[PDB]
Amino acid sequence: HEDIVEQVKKLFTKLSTDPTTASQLVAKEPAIFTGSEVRMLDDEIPLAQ
Amino acid sequence: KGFVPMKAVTYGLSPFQQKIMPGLWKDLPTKIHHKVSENWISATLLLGPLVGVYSYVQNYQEKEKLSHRY
Repeated sequence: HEDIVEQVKKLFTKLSTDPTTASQLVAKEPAIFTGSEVRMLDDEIPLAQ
Repeated sequence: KGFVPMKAVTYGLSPFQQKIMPGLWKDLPTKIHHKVSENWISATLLLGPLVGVYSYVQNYQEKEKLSHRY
């Protein structure tokens, strides 16, 4: 662990420091379940799925 | 009595996600105007002979009755 952490601390720089997490980007635009159907009828296929 | 191969695609929505009643009374006057303008000839042809025959019989009967008097 120590070797990896020191190499990482030495190497990972120049990263953008944007103070944005996933919590804000998911808090707006939530996921709502609607309930519907889509039926694709072909009839030249041997199997239905 | 059989079926045919079709190849179509359809989308649907659940019953409990859409307003039901407001569709009846939405735009009544244009529907009424369309129905009248489309079926005026059928209404005319249905109701013509009845009116003509009724008027003719009434006229004949009143003329005869008033001519039988003293």
